[PDB]
Amino acid sequence: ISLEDAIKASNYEEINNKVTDKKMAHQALAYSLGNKKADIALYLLSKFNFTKQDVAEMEKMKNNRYCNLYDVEYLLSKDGANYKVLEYFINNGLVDVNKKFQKVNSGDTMLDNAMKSKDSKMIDFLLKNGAILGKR
Repeated sequence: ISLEDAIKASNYEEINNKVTDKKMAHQALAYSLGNKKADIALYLLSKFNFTKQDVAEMEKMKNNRYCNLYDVEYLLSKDGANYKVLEYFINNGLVDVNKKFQKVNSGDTMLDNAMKSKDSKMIDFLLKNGAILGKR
């Protein structure tokens, strides 16, 4: 099965066979965010030590449609199903809360996504961590 198929199926034996280093964990985390598999995302974050450098590398990934179309910060914040992953990334300092999107909705921030979705818990979490809206 493909890596994305294993993630969609929560097939941990196949995920653990396939994801042996951080380069593959980048792909796996992007597919987990794109498919709203927060369980698998947090599993990967418990197995590999993600850093700011890893986020930078995810922004340049080959052949991953989610990181091709979207900023990592957009993936973290567009769907409330990924809130615990957003929490991890902000609490561990892996992303700038006010990064301006470059690949989609250029100039927006994570708080723009949270406000649009009217996700009260995400809005409050972001505001508590200094979030502002994108400028123009």
